[PDB]
Amino acid sequence: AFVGLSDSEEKLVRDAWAPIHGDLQGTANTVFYNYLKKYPSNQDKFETLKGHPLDEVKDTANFKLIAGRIFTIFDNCVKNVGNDKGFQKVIADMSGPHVARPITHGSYNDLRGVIYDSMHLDSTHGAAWNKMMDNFFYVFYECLDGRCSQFS
Ligand code: HEM
Ligand SMILES: [Cl-]
Ligand SMILES: [Cl-]
Ligand SMILES: [Cl-]
Ligand SMILES: [Cl-]
Ligand SMILES: [Cl-]
Repeated sequence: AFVGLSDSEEKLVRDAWAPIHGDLQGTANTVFYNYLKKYPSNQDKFETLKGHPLDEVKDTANFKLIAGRIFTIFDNCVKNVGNDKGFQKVIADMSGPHVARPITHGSYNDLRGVIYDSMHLDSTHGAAWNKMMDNFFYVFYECLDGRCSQFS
């Protein structure tokens, strides 16, 4: 279920994200690369990347666009962390493009974990971050299951 964050938890999330917020595209490029490398089945899901070596596509425009758009969504979720409707809306809007797609929960969760590992958070900040991401996934998966308009 969706579980709101306190004012203090919101602050924790914003602080946890600040290093990424301040280097958003550069972090996105690295994290997205590490994700595709560690979990090689996922590159094929990206039609613009499909059929080429990872190391061939990593410094291309299409690759950086994809990495950037994932991170832009999380940056906006963080923006909206103190507004559950606003937060849900960011997710609602990005969910439609995924609904029809053959992407497993495993794949999305593997990406969440690459992000987590990259942030090297202490347990206090990690707890708050995971509250947010649990909300993120709750909303996203409700929307993938065709129960998106409950957030409207
Ligand atoms: C969970 C965090 C994710 C976020 C924030 C996110 C965000 C986005 C955004 C903003 C778009 C652009 C809308 C469009 O042009 O279609 C998009 C499209 C898409 N995403 Fe995601 N995404 C996530 C996870 C994933 C994962 C894990 C995969 C594949 C393993 C994936 C595969 C795709 C594909 C195939 C498209 C369609 C456009 C395209 O062909 O690339 N997404 N995503
Ligand atoms: Cl894999
Ligand atoms: Cl490869
Ligand atoms: Cl994506
Ligand atoms: Cl607000
Ligand atoms: Cl920390």
